[PDB]
Amino acid sequence: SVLTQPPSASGTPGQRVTIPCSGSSSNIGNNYVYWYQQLPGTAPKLLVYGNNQRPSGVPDRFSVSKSGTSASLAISGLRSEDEADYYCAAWDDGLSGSGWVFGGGTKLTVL
Amino acid sequence: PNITNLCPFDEVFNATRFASVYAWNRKRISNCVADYSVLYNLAPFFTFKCYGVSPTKLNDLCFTNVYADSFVIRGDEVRQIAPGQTGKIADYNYKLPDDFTGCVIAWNSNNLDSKVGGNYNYLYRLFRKSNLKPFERDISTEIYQAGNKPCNGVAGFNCYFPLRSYSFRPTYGVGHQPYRVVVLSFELLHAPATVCGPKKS
Amino acid sequence: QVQLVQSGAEVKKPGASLKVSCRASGYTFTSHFIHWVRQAPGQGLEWMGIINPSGGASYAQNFRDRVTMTTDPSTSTVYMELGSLRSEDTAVYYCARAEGSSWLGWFDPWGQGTLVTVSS
Repeated sequence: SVLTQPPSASGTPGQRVTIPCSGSSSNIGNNYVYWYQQLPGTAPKLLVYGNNQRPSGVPDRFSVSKSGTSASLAISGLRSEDEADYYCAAWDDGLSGSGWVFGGGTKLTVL
Repeated sequence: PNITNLCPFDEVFNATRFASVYAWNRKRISNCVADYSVLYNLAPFFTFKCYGVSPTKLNDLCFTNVYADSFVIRGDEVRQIAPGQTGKIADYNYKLPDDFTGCVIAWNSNNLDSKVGGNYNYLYRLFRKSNLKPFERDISTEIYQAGNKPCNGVAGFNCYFPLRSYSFRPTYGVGHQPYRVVVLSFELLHAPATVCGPKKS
Repeated sequence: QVQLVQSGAEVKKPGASLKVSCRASGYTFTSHFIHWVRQAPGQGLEWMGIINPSGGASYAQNFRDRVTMTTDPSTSTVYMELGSLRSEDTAVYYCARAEGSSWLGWFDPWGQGTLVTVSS
């Protein structure tokens, strides 16, 4: 788990909350960053790919930015329907091996 | 008086398929202006290793003749392309002289070369009777024998096929990643100019 | 009508082998890769391997040397087998589709999930 995330995060409704994914040159420097959401008791889904676009059936509420060797997922207009873990993914090439390194997963809470 | 035109660097660098190590193809560049700025874009964080010309001031210099050599080799083996090195791939497939005035470009390319199923289309020689002189190419695939019994087109013990195959895969560490290498050779101040960048009167 | 169906599993024993199958329907089967992931309960996510729908496969270094998984374009089913289980490998296993090219994925479909428990 080379990817680093804050284990927990929380915010009040209507507040813009940022979830960071800080990596390195091998994993975030060269390739795209993908953001997935896992509700409790359900398989992971897709929220953001390619740093700009989003799939069908997903509101444009979530926003993504990428700077340097790190990425951020900002959730403007947070509501009660965002009680889920958020994972960042990026292909990583290393001296030992290579593959889809994931993140620790940030448990986001709404008050 | 002005050569104008455009050098076909985009064809050399971005070709669909590159040659194997033992059958590296040589291309000649002439009668065009060379713009060594698109080069920095490709493999930007990877370093150009130039051996007699400063990569920064390469723009203002006219070359008598430019030759480009392209191939695909394993990752950790790329250090063998430097002049004066010794090894399997620097003595049995492709050797540079210890007077080389040029510059070598290498970049990891594990996005289109390698495949999940395994890429066996790239080969390399392993057995040779003796060394090879600098800048030589051998395609002959006659069977090489090391024992006493002659080989009449056979295989097995004491009789081996000189060509082995790289086995490239996605989930391999850096070193088993397919690296595409292109080396440029050109000598200076010995002939009328043919290729160089911007110049006015 | 895109989905990746699997089958449930029960408890196991250390040192044994466990096999689960991923079946696809509603789209051209011999056109899309397959990714395998494992999620330990109360933990993150980690993927296992990438597979052609008809051909070979590649595996991650950590889960190498002890996973074997073939292809069968007869019922559009891909099987994976893990040998030499341990009590730390209790997790949930998912199979996901991918883009036809891969190497930059967007794992839109995911499997239902198989629960694997290893205890004595």
